[PDB]
Amino acid sequence: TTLLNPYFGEFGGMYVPQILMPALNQLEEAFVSAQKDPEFQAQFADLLKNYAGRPTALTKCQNITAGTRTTLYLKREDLLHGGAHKTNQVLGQALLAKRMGKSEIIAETGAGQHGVASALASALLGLKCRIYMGAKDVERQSPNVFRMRLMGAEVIPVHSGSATLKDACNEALRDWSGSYETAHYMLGTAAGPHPYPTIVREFQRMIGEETKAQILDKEGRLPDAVIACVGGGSNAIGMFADFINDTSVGLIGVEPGGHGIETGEHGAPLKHGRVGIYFGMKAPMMQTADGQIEESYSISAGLDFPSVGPQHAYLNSIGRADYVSITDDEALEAFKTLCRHEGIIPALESSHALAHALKMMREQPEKEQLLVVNLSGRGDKDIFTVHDIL
Amino acid sequence: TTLLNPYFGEFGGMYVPQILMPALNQLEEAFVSAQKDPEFQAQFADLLKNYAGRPTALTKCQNITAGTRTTLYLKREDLLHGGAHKTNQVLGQALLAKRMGKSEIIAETGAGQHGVASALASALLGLKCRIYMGAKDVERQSPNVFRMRLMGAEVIPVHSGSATLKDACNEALRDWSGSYETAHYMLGTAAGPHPYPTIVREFQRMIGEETKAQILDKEGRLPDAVIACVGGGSNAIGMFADFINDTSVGLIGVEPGGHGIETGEHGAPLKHGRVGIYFGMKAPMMQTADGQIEESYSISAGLDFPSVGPQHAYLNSIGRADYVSITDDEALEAFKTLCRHEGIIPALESSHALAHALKMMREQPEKEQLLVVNLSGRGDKDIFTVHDIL
Amino acid sequence: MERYENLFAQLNDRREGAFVPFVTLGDPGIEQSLKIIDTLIDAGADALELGVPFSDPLADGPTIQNANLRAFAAGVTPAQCFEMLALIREKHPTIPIGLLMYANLVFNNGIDAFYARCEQVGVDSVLVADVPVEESAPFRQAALRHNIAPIFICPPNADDDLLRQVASYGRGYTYLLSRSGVTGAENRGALPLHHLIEKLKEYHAAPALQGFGISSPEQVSAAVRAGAAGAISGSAIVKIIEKNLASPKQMLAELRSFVSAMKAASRA
Amino acid sequence: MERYENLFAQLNDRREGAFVPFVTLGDPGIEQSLKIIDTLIDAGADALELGVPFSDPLADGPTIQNANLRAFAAGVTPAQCFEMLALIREKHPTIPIGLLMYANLVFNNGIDAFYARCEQVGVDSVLVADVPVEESAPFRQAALRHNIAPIFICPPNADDDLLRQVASYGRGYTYLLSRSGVTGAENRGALPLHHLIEKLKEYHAAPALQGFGISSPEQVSAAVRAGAAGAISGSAIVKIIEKNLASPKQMLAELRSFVSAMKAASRA
Ligand SMILES: O=P(O)(O)OCCNS(=O)(=O)c1ccc(OC(F)(F)F)cc1
Ligand SMILES: O=P(O)(O)OCCNS(=O)(=O)c1ccc(OC(F)(F)F)cc1
Ligand SMILES: *Cc1c(COP(=O)(O)O)cnc(C)c1O
Ligand SMILES: *Cc1c(COP(=O)(O)O)cnc(C)c1O
Ligand SMILES: N[C@@H](Cc1c[nH]c2ccccc12)C(=O)O
Ligand SMILES: N[C@@H](Cc1c[nH]c2ccccc12)C(=O)O
Ligand SMILES: [Cs+]
Ligand SMILES: [Cs+]
Ligand SMILES: [Cs+]
Ligand SMILES: [Cs+]
Ligand SMILES: [Cs+]
Ligand SMILES: [Cs+]
Repeated sequence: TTLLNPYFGEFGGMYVPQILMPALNQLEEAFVSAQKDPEFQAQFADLLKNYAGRPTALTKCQNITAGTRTTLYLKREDLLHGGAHKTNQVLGQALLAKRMGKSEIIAETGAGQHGVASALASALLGLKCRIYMGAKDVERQSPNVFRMRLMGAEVIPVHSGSATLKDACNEALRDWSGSYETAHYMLGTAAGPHPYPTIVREFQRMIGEETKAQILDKEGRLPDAVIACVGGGSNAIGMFADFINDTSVGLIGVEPGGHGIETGEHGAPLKHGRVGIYFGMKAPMMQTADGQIEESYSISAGLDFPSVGPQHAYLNSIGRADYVSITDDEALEAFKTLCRHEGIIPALESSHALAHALKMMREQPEKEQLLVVNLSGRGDKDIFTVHDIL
Repeated sequence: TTLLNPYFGEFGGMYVPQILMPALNQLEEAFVSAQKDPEFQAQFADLLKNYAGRPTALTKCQNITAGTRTTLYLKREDLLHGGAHKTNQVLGQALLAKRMGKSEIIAETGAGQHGVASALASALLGLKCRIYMGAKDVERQSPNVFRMRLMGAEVIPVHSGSATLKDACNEALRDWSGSYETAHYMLGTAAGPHPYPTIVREFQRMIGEETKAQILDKEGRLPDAVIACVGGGSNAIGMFADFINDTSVGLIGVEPGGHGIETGEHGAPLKHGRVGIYFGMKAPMMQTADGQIEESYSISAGLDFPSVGPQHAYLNSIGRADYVSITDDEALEAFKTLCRHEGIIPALESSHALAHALKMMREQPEKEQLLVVNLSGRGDKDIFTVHDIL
Repeated sequence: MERYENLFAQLNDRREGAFVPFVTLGDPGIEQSLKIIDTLIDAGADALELGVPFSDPLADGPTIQNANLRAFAAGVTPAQCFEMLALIREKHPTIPIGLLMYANLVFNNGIDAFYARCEQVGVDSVLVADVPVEESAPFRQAALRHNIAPIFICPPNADDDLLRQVASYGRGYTYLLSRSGVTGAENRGALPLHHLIEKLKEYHAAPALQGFGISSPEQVSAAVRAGAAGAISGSAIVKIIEKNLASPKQMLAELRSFVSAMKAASRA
Repeated sequence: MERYENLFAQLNDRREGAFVPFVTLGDPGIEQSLKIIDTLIDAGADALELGVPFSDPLADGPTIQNANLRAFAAGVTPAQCFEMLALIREKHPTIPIGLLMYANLVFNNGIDAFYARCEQVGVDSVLVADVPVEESAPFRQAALRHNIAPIFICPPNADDDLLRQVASYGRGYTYLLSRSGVTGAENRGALPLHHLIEKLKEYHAAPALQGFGISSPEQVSAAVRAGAAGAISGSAIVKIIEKNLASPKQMLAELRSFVSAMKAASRA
C-alpha cells in the first residue's frame, strides 16, 4: 500500500527486500507531508537561493549558431554551488532526513559528484554522511574523494562484484536494510525504488520551471525542444517535468553512445537494453542473455550506468519524449566547441546534450528551432581527460 | 593631461614610457564615455546577469559562528562563472576594447585565473587573446594553461627576470608599447598605471553594491565590517567601494603573511614594504635595499605579488581601511573549517579573508559584530595543494 | 508435489525441528558443489536452500557475496544451475529443495517459463529476495501454476496486515527473519518473537523456518523451542567452504561435522 | 658642466653627427665592462649611454634584458655602477655620459640624493625610461639642481603640445624614438620625421639623437642627413658582447670594428 503511484506505466515499482519496505513507506509519507508544508518549502527555497545560488542563468549562445536558423539557450546548472544540478535534490533530501528525525546519510557515487553533493549538504545541515563508491571508481576519482573527505564524509570503497557504481548502489541498500531506523539513504538520481524517482524529480523540477519563465521572458514563447543528457535521469526529468503538459515542447533525452552502439560499449539501456528488475525498479537495462547485469561504458562517468529511471522509460513508451545517443567523440567535439566559441567549459555529461543540439542544427541548418540544452554541470573536472585524448 | 585624477593621495600615477601615454589616454577617454553610455551599461549588465550569473548569493554561515556573538555572511563570488570575481571586470574591459575598435587582447597572469577569465571573455566576445605567464608559473599551473588553450588563447611563457608574475606584467607592457593601435591590454587587478586602478574598481563595484542591498534586506542594517583578501586589490576594492562613504562600516584588507612576516617570505607590501615606482604606479612594494623588485611569497598564487593597488595604499594612509595579514597556516585552517562546517570549498586566496574573520570572532567571542567576507573564489583548484600539505 | 508438507508431517511425528543449510550452487565449482550438497544431505540436512549466482545479491553480506564470486570465477550460469538441480533431485527424491533467487533471473526471460523450469527439474520452492509481498503477484501466481511454493519473508517487526498477507500468499514454509540487515554469521539475530510465531499459526501460515545469523547448535535448539519448525544457516556453512578451498577433502569433513551438530540440536 | 653643449658645438664645426653607443654597466662583469667602454671610446664614440642593471627593464627587448641578467649574474649593484662611473669620468674628462635609469632606482632612496650622486661622479644626463613628461616634474627639477640634463623622449607620433613640452623640459639632447615598441636591433624604425626634427628646432629643443633599431652605418648617415644631431645604438653593440662572451679579446676587436664603422658614417 502506498500514498502515490509507484509505477510509470509498466516501469518502476518497489523491488526491495521486505525488510526495506517500511523505510520506503516512511520516506514516502514524509515526502507527501513535506510537499504540503509551507515551512518545509520555504526552508528548501531559502537554501536553494542563498546557499546554492538559484535561479541559475539561461544563456543565449549566439556564436555557436551563427549562420543557421537555430536559437540555442543553455540552462546554467554549471553555475549552481558544487558545479552541477545534483545540489538541488540533495538539499531537499537532507531536509527530508531531518524531517524524519534522522541523523545519518548514506549515499552511493560513481563519478563522485553525487558523493560530493551529499557531503556538502550533510556538512551544512549537521548530518553524518557515509558514501559508498566502487573501488575502481575510487581509484579514478581522487579529486572527488578528497573533496568528500574535506567535507567530513566517510568514503567506503566497495570491492564486491564489478567494484563500480552498480556495486556501490547494492552496498548502500545493504547498509540501509540494517540502518534505516537512524540513517536516510540519499539516492543520487531519479531511479531506484519508489518513492525515489518521484522525489528526485520533484526536487529537480525547478530547472524546468525556471527555464520556462526565462524563455517566456526572453522569447515570448516556449521552446521547440529541451535537450538533456540521461545517466540515471535526474537532470533530464528536472528539465522536462514542467513541460510535460506543454504538448508542443519536444523532450529529448541523450544517452551515452560510448564507442558506438554497435560496439556494445555504451550506456544506452533505454533504446538498446531490455526490461529487467534491478536496483529496486523495473526498467530497461543492459544485461547479459541470461540476466546478469552488464557493464556500461561512457567517457563520462556521470552517464556510466547500465540502467535508467523508470519515468524516462515511460515517457519514451508513450512517445512523449524521444531518446537518442551521442558517442564519446561527438561529446568531445561539443566540449571543445563550447569552450572556444562561448568561453564555457561544460561537463562531459552535459556535452552529450550539447552535441545532440549541435547535430539538430547542423543537419537542418535552415530549420527554425528554439532549443534549450540543460547544461547540467561544469567541466573543470574533465580538462585532463580531454587533454589526455587530444 | 587627464580627464580623471590618476592619483589617490600620493599613490598611483602613470609611470610608463612616453610611447604608452596615448594608449592610456585613449583608454581613459573610452572609459569615461562608456560610463555615461546607457547602451554600454545595459550590455555589460546583460552579460553579468545572463552569462556570468549575477547577482551572486550572500550566504549566512551559522555553523562556523555558533556560540559567539559574530554573525558572518559570505559574498559568493565563488559562484560567478569562471569561479572567481575576475570575470566581472574582464567582461567590462572586453566591451571597452570593442568600444575602441580593438580586435586583440593582451593579459598577464600568475595564478592563471586572470588568464582564464580573459580567455573566456575573449572567446565570448570575438577577440584574439594572448596571455603572458612567467615560465615558473606555467609549470605550476598546467590546469589553467590548458583551460586558456581550450578557449583559444595563445599562452606565451616569459623567461626573463624571475620568470613569474612581475615578469609577465613587464612583458605585457612591452608588447602593448608596440601593439596598442590594435590590442587592448586587459590588466588583471586594480593596480598598474591610471586608468586601470579606477576602471577595475568600477567594473568590480557591483560586489559591494549587491552586498549592501542584500545585507539591508536580511539584517536591516549595514555590516560592522567587510573583509577581503588583497593580491593586487581588485576583489577588495570591489567590495569596499560602495561602503567607502558609509563611515560606520569597517573596511579590512588581508594581505598574505606567507610563512610569517618575520621570515620575509610574505606578500604584504602595504604594511611591510616601502613606497616605490614599478608597473606604472607609485605604491608600496617589496624591494631590496637598493630598489630591485623583490620576490613575494604566499601559498596562494593569486596573492603572490610584491606590490598592491594604489587606492588601498591611500585608504590605509587616511585610516579609512585597515590592513592585516594572515599566514599560510591560518589560511589553511580557514579552508578546512569552511569545507567541513559549511560545505563550501573556498579559494586559498579567499581563505585569507575568512581566516581573519575567524580570528575577529575567536579573539573576542562576546563582541557583537556583523561581518561580511568576500569569498572571491572557489577552491577546487587548491584541493591538491591542501592535500599535499595535510 | 508435497515435499515440504510431507517433511513437516514427518518431523512433527518425531517432535523434531528442521535443519536447512544454504549454499550457492557451483561454489567453488560444479563438481565440488555437487559433493558439498551430497555431504550436507548425508550429514542430516532436512531440506536445502540453494542460491543461483547473481551479479548483484543485495540481501547478502560478504560471505555470500564471495560465494557468488567464486561460482562466477568457475563460469557458473543459471542453465548450469538447473542441470545441477535436476541431478540433485534424481539422487534425492524427497528432500525439499528451495531456490534463493533475485528477481531479474526469474523475470529476465519470462516469469512463467522460469517456474516451469523449476517444476521440470523438481524444485519445491522459490524465494525471490528482492520481491516484497507488495510486488509479488505475478511471481506467486506463476509459482502456484507450476506447483512451486512461493516463499515470503516475515520481518521481526511485521505488523498484522503483513502477517496476514505472508500467511495467505506463501506456501511450503514461512521465512522468519531473525533481524534486519543482510545475511551473515557475524551478526546474530533475536529469538523468534512468540507473537510472530503465534500469529502465523493463528493465520494458518506455512510452518516457520528462522533464518539470518544462525551459526550454532544452540540457536537451532532455541528457534525450535520458540515454536519455529526449524532453522536455516547459510554463511556459517559457506565459511567452511571458503576456509577449506585448498583442501576439498577437509572441506567435506568439516561440513559433515558442522551439519551433524546443527541437525542434532533440532532433535527433541 | 656643459659636456653635451661643447660636444655638439665641436661636431657642428666639423659638419659631423654624433655616434652614441649604449651598454649595460657591468655586463658581462665589472672589469670587462670597463674595457668594453674604453674600447667604445677609443673606436670613436662621441658620447655614452649607460644602463644601470634593473630587475624589471620594461622598455627593453630581449637583447638588453639579457645584458641586465648577465650583469646581475656578476653581482652588479647600483653602488658598483657609480664606482664604475667615477672611474670612467676620471679617465675621460670630456665625453658626455648619460645614464639609462628606471624610476625605482632613482626614487628608491630619494630623488635629490640620486641626482647628487650623479653630479659627484660626473654624469651629464639621466633618461628615466618609465617617467613620461607628465610625471617628470620632481625628476627634472632635481636633475637641474644638480647640473644634470634630464632627457625626454619624443615619439614619432608626437603632437604639438608634447613637442613643446619635450623642448622646454629636456636638456643636453632630445631623444628621438625611431618607432614604437621596445629596444632591439631586430626591429628597424623609420627615418626621423622632418616635421618632428624641424618643430624641435623651431621650439629650441636640445639637439636630437635618434634611437631604437639603429644597427648599421647607413642608418647613422641617414639620421644625420634627416637633421638629427646623431644616433644611438644599443642592441647592436650588446649583441657583439653576447656573441663573444667566451672570447673577451675577440669581443673588443669586434666592438672596435663596429663602432669605427658606425662613427665613420656620421662624418660629412
Ligand atoms: O545464515 P545467514 O545469515 O547467511 O542467512 C542465510 C540466509 N540464506 S537464504 O537463502 O535463506 C536467504 C533468505 C532470504 C534472503 O533475503 C530476503 F530476506 F531479503 F529475502 C536472503 C537469503
Ligand atoms: O639600439 P636599440 O634598439 O637597442 O635601442 C637602444 C636604446 N638605448 S637607450 O639607453 O638609448 C634607451 C632610451 C630610451 C628607452 O626607453 C624609453 F624610450 F622608454 F625611454 C630605453 C633605452
Ligand atoms: C551525475 C551527473 C549527470 C547524470 O546524472 P542524471 O541523474 O542523469 O542527471 C549529468 N550531468 C552532470 C554534470 C552530473 O554530475
Ligand atoms: C586572483 C585572485 C585574487 C587576488 O586578486 P585581487 O585583484 O587582489 O582580487 C583573490 N581571489 C581569487 C579567487 C583570485 O582568483
Ligand atoms: N555516477 C554519478 C551519478 C550517479 C549517482 N548515483 C547514480 C545512480 C545511477 C546512475 C547514475 C548515478 C555520480 O556519482 O555523481
Ligand atoms: N596572479 C593572479 C592575479 C593577478 C593577475 N594579474 C595580477 C597583477 C598583480 C597582482 C595580482 C595579479 C592571476 O593571474 O589570476
Ligand atoms: Cs542563429
Ligand atoms: Cs545510463
Ligand atoms: Cs552566532
Ligand atoms: Cs600582494
Ligand atoms: Cs533440542
Ligand atoms: Cs655621411
